[PDB]
Amino acid sequence: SGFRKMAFPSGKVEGCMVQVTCGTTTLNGLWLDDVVYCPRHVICTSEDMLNPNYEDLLIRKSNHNFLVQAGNVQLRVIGHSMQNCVLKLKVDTANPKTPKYKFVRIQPGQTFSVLACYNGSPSGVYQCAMRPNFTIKGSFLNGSCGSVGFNIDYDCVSFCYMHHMELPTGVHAGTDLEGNFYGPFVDRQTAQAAGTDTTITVNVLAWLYAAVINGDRWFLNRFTTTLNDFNLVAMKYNYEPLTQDHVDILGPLSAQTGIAVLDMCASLKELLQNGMNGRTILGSALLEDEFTPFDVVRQCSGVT
Amino acid sequence: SGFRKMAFPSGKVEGCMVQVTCGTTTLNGLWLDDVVYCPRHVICTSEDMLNPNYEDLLIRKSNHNFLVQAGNVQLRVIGHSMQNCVLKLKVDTANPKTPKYKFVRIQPGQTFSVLACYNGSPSGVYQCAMRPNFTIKGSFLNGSCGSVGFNIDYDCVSFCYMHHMELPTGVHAGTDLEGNFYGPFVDRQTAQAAGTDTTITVNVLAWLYAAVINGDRWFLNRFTTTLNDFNLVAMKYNYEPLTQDHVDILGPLSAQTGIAVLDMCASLKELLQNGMNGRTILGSALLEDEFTPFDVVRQCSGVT
Ligand SMILES: N#Cc1cncc(NC(=O)Cc2cccnc2)c1
Ligand SMILES: N#Cc1cncc(NC(=O)Cc2cccnc2)c1
Repeated sequence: SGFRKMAFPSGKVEGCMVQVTCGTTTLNGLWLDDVVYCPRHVICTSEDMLNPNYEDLLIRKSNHNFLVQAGNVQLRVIGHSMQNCVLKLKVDTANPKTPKYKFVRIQPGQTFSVLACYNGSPSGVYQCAMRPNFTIKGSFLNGSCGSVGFNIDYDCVSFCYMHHMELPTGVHAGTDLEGNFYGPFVDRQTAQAAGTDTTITVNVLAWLYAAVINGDRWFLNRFTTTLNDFNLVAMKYNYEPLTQDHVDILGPLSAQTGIAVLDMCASLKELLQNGMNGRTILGSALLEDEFTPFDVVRQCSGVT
Repeated sequence: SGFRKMAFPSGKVEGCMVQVTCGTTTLNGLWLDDVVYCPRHVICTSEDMLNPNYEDLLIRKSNHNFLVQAGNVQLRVIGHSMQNCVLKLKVDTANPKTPKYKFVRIQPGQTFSVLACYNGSPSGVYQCAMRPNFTIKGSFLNGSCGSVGFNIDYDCVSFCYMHHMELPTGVHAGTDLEGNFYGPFVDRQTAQAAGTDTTITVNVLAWLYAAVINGDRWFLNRFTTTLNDFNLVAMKYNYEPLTQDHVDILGPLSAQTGIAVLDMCASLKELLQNGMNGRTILGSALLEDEFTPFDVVRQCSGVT
């Protein structure tokens, strides 16, 4: 028992972290096979970041201008290319610690672990979620760019995020491993505001099921509701609308606890209308939306 | 910016995890050099756990009865001994992935990362704290015993916890790497109640400084207090008494923000007396006590 914001073991990702330097700019890179992936703004000076033309900036760069260090040793760069907002630096050595991996573009509401890195070295690991406004609420300082977000299925690492920037609001924006930004963000030092941060409803419901499994049952009520009635409440509280797909994915949690999804929705509805009244659920005084139904099942069953 | 419950990168610890089987009981072990450390209740059957005599139970066990598997390969056990509540299984091969390590017994209030494991395989990593009642609020299921808690200084892993049990209250109890339990717990299937769970005051104060650094300043007030006045409030709210040692360790955070420690104590006092009034601090609706002053500085400066 007990429920924690748990990250995947980071070992397979630590073995992929390198340092990329271009001129006076140093950030993190991800070395998989003979390719090093990093944000393209590594070629920029703070003056360039105001309005950068990456195609023109890259013309003045050769393979020898990209310095890639893996731990203590230097990698030889034999190729360089730009794919959307990431640079792919072909090196002459395959990473001997390359795990089985995939590049996946996640949907908003999905969760992932972040391995925060500085100068190619890992500093920490934490669990995150791609928000419905396509930002992440991470913990990154200057130098953390190139840090990656990922998921793990037994021995396969699915890379889903690469950190590029921090918005003036303290929230973070980044790309998938093909260099496409999540959301409308551009890799430019220009004011970019994030849209409405809505609550991931299916994840809060998954977390209420995790609380029921762990003994926290005070919020269970004698009521039920419908998808349309629940969504009227969800809209009012800036919650994501619940669909039959969401109900379907909550099926195993509903089966394990014997609490129908629409019944759990009615508990959530009352919690939204009345608040927690000074109580806590899984040691939290607010409704947690950064655990997917998959995360709850995984943690509650011990998937390694 | 951003502040997260961040765990240390787990790679160095993943390379130490093995599976230990004795009879029909399987739990986790920690392989460092030529020694495998695991909870001694691995020699018990569920019948034995009611009232076990480990010295008598160990008499019926030989080196060949302890099965140690590292990944997919079997380790040869050439020695076995009991040190307090852990078994040390001498194996014929030194772990080639043994990092620089220490065994440290932590004080209550101190934090550590846990690598939850099942059948010698890591499932997840999370940040934890040794509570003042010597329990941890972890996330462990049956099979997680032998999972370890640790801290990391550059390349050195300080092992501080080994998980042994879950109390009927859903909180966890365990030992240091010399087999001594934290708190008064015994490795027996007998009802053991934890004492009062008090709040780690110096850690809440460290977290208020992290919130000030990250932009959350609403709780800052026009007041100050004294150590004796603050502690009258702290006692009333089951908070740990604050000492000059605590004030001393908050010195770098006080210097960085320019907010005197006693001033931050007065903000904490008002937060305790008035509550958050529906507001949040670092995305939390309660006062977080599982970040030490060291954790705040580390995360806010990017120590790798
Ligand atoms: N793409 C892009 C891009 C555009 N403008 C500025 C930057 N730089 C940062 O945001 C650095 C930073 C600072 C704190 C946390 N995470 C990152 C990058
Ligand atoms: N020492 C000891 C000891 C005494 N009595 C019972 C056990 N077993 C467990 O608590 C197994 C377990 C279950 C869930 C989470 N963590 C562990 C061990």
